Amino acid sequence: MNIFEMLRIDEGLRLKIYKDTEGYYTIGIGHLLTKSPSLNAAKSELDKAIGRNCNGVITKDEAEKLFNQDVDAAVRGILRNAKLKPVYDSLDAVRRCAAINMVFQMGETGVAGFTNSLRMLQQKRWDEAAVNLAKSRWYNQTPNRAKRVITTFRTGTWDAYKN
Ligand SMILES: CCCCc1cccs1
Repeated sequence: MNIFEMLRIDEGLRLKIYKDTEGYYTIGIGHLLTKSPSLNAAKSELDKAIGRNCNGVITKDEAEKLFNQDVDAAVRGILRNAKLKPVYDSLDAVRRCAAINMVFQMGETGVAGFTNSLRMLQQKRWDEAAVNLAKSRWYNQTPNRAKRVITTFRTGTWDAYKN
């Protein structure tokens, strides 16, 4: 397992515009298009992202390329962030995947309230971090996915994804 396989499991693959768990237009492997309620706005974002007139539909190759760009953007966002980078660099490779997963799902802004969780992770207080991570809108709104990510932080194994 690696970050691509992990997020492919968590996000699925859909080749036509769909709505994410928050109701926002999305495509591919969890690629957010827009928070606007306008499907036309989402279609414009899609065409800009792919470089052709897509009519709301992409190929698997295009979905996988967007996904690679999105994973890389999450990593670079962590590495450019003075609060996230030191914690990320303190983690082992499996837990770094859990970190990328959260930033992919919520962005840097969405993880801003996780200050106490970040401290517990940097301190390697895994059980305490797991308890703290679950006290979140994130966990309450997407509990099965959050449980998998939290188990990855708690154990440093892929057990939640193999199971
Ligand atoms: C709990 C904060 C979101 C995930 C992480 C980013 C960097 C280290 S952990």
